[PDB]
Amino acid sequence: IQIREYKRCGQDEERVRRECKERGERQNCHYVIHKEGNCYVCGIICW
Ligand SMILES: [Zn+2]
Ligand SMILES: [Zn+2]
Repeated sequence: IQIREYKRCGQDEERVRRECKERGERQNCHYVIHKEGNCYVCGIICW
């Protein structure tokens, strides 16, 4: 099992969330989005 994190700050929430979902989809893995204020961590989990 693997997890990679990608952080983005200063960007629009909907667009950052969409980037993450599509990242997970392209990789055929799973995503989560963890929000702290204006910063977002995209976690991509692959088995
Ligand atoms: Zn899976
Ligand atoms: Zn969270």
